[PDB]
Amino acid sequence: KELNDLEKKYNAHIGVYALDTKSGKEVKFNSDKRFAYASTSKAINSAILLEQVPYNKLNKKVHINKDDIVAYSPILEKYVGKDITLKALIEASMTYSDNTANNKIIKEIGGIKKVKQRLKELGDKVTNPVRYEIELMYYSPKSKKDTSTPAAFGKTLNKLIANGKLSKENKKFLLDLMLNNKSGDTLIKDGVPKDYKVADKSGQAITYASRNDVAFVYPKGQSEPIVLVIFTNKDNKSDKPNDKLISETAKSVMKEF
Repeated sequence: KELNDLEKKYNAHIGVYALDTKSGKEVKFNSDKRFAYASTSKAINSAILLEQVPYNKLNKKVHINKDDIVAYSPILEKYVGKDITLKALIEASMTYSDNTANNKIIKEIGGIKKVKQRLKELGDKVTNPVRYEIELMYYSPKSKKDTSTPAAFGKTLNKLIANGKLSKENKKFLLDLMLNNKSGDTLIKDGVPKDYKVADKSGQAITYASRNDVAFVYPKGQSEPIVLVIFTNKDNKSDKPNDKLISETAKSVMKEF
């Protein structure tokens, strides 16, 4: 299609950044406008932890207590007073979008301060992590808190995971979680050809129909992925998103490759 046309059809704003890591070809559409990234950052936090903990050491346990629990933690809520491995923390965060798992992961890394320091090292001066879950979901068009642009997020995802310092084991581990989560089926996965493998992490903020999906797409025949970042939102605080918007956006963008 045409992205301008899909904005018109859905009455929404679209931010797209796609990079074929094989050729270096990019497709950009509103690639420098800020959007709340929400749960798509669970992918970033998980990758950052994996850079500092070898696969064989993922059995390390951390203690979970009452004070760690935040809203929507379908897995972690059963671990109050118990210990959980770092491996299961990552699985909870990526597969179930568990919010306590994500906050614990951020703490393991050293806090928001440390995540922000790592992004600067990667050269990402845009992604602005400020709050923990679930507060980071309170998006305001007038605040830069917990936002990034499709270009900056996409480049950070590429340098961290696609072309980064993760071991094979860890990289396969994270990518498997993304290939197998059912939460992204109505998104990028719904719009690309069946030929393609989509490893994604979706997100949704509480305000302005902020609905996102980021993924590593594997065309049939290519071993290097196409990093695809789709961020969308609407004009009213209480608007609900239509997942079809991202499905259609993904189909359209995939035509460029």
